[PDB]
Order: sequence, then C-alpha cells, then structure tokens
Amino acid sequence: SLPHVNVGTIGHVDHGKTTLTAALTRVCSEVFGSAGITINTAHVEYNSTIRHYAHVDCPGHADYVKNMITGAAQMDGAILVCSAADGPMPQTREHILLSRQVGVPYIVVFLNKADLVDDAELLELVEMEVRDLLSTYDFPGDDTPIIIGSARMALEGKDDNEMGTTAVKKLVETLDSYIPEPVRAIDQPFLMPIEDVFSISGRGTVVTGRIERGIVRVQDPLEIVGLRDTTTTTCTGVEMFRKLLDEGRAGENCGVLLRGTKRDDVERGQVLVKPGSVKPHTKFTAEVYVLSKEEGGRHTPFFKGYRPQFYFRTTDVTGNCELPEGVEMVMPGDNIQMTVTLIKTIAMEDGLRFAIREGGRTVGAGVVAKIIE
Ligand SMILES: Nc1nc2c(ncn2[C@@H]2O[C@H](COP(=O)(O)OP(=O)(O)O)[C@@H](O)[C@H]2O)c(=O)[nH]1
Ligand SMILES: [Mg+2]
Repeated sequence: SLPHVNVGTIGHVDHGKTTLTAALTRVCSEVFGSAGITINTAHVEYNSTIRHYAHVDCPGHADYVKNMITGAAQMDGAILVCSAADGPMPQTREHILLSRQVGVPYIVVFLNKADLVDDAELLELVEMEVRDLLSTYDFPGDDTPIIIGSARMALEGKDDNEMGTTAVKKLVETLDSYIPEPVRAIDQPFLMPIEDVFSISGRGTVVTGRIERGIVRVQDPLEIVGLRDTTTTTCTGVEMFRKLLDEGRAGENCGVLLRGTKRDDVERGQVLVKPGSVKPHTKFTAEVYVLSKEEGGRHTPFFKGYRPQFYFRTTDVTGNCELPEGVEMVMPGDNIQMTVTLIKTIAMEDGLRFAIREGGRTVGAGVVAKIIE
C-alpha cells in the first residue's frame, strides 16, 4: 500500500545502467524491502521506507527512443548514469534532450565507476560537464542531485569508502525526497475523449467514452473542447453498463448525460473537461519516432510539407510537418523534432502522445514537446 513511482535508468551504453538497476534491487532488499512496434525493456521493482518504485531499463539507444516516446509507462523521474571514468558521451547528451522532449519532470544523476577514478579533479570536471548538459535542456543543472559511486561494488555487496552500498542507498533516498508524489489520474481535472453522441429525443445528449482522468458528477459544469469553438454544458447523469448513476471515474466506460448542448455543437474527438482545464491548439513542437519498414510503417523517406493524419485520443486531424533547419528528409526508424500545424483545433497539453497514420497504416509515434499556438 505504498505510493507508486515510475523511474528508469538513462545514459550512454556501457556506463552502468543495467548494473545500477540490479544494485538497486539488491540494496533495497538488504536495507529495506524484498526480492506492430517492438520494444526491448527490462522491468524491476524495489521499495524504500516510503515508496514503491517501478523501474525500467533498456538495452540500447534505439530502445530508449521508442520507449520514452511511446513506452508503456511515463517516467516520473529518470536516473541519468554517467561514467566518471569516461565523462559524458553522445547518448548522455541525447537522453537528457529526449527527457526534455518527452516531458520527464525530474532527473537525478549517478556518476558511476568511481572505483576507477583516483583523481578529485576528474570527478569535478565530469560533474560540471553534466550540470551544464542538464541546464542546456532546461533541467535545473546547478541544483540537480549528483551521487558519485560504484554500481558494481554495490551489486557485489561492497562498500569500501562508502563508494558502493552506501552510494546506492543515498541515491534511493534522493529519489524519495527529490521526486514528488505524482498526482494520480483520479485526482487530476476531469477529462473524457468523446466517441459517440446520441440525442435523447432532443431533450439532452449522451456522449460516450472512457474517462481518462478525474471524476464527473451530476450537476457538474463542463466544457466541450476541440474541432470547433468551445461550448459549455452540464452533466445530469452518468450511464454505465446496466446502470444510471450520479458519478463516473477515471478508467470507466460510460455515457455522460448532458443538457444545454445543441445537436451539432458536439462530435467525436472533442474532449469533455472540467472548465478552463485544457485548451484547443493547432501548432506545436513534437518528438516523433518514424516506424521501421519491418515494423509495418514506411519504406519511403518523406520530406518537408508532409501531410499525414495525426491521431489524438479519439479522432484524427490532418497536419503539416516542418522539419528542423538543416534537414530535408526523414528515413524510417528516425526520430526527430518537428513543428506541426493541424487543419483543425484539438485539445492538447505538453506531453500528450499521438499516433501518425497514412490510410490507417501507422507510420509514427509522437509526443507534444511544446505548444506554440
Ligand atoms: N569498474 C566498474 N565497472 C562497472 C561499474 N558498473 C558497471 N560496470 C561495468 O560496465 C560494463 C557495462 O555495464 P552495464 O551495466 O551493462 O552498462 P549499460 O550498457 O549502461 O547497461 C559491465 O562490464 C559492468 O560490469 C562500476 O561501478 N565499476
Ligand atoms: Mg544495459
């Protein structure tokens, strides 16, 4: 019955990510607890005194790109592993960038392989490089907790000079205090993506869907957002399988009974929300992973002016893609940032995920990085 927090290890190949993952389970055991698109992930769990951690680790760079953009769980925090012996390397940079793009709110650093460094100046040098890297992508580099140690010593139950077990312990306690309790879906502002719309003989409207987050109750005031100008409405009932109720909750499939809505003020793909909670937008920055030929996507490389369908929750909307300055094409299996302009408005926030399709043939997965307009 402990608070659930999603974490993971990021950084360059060979810097110690998988080892630190194993050390974390061992150390938490000894000091606290117990123990289409193809994506290789390893999953692990450990408890501190106050939290249950669900921890993801991926083999290679390509896995991190796909998982962070379209992976099963969104990290509430990421542990950046950087080798103190080697200093930062290309995927040290790119994984911080990708964390920014994907909306990972916090990053903690473990400077690994301290057993290999007998040189205070080198540790200082590498720490400064990493703080700078973090600040380059708007993480608070100067205030980032950086723990120095040896994941491998910890994994082997060694703790000479507190480099091993103690350091991984300090890491977990940093997780405890630096990453806030995430807000559960049930406690966020109400949102349901609309699927079907049925007029109750002109006396009201049922809009159906699966509540994505929050709670809706009889008498609640609501807005209908996207595709056309926002309208207001009032909930007068909730239809569930077999039952008419006064309430519906995140996770539940229902029909929300509405009054004050005009037949065609409401359609599929709009979102029913707590008033003032989400706004409609058309233009945004996005990190996109373009599917592989093998993954059932495209074999063709596309160019500037590409106009695919963007799928957001329960509908799709045509959009124009602008590549970054210096790029003319994008091959299958690439991941790039691009600026997108939709033909119609749609409810959206930073961190919202979407699919890209051509004629019902999935070609990309993306996340909204930054809303423009
Ligand atoms: N000397 C030393 N080697 C380490 C440490 N942590 C990991 N390694 C070694 O680095 C190599 C790659 O580590 P691994 O955890 O698989 O790196 P990953 O690719 O980041 O997942 C392995 O041979 C590890 O034993 C450490 O603290 N000290
Ligand atoms: Mg690994």
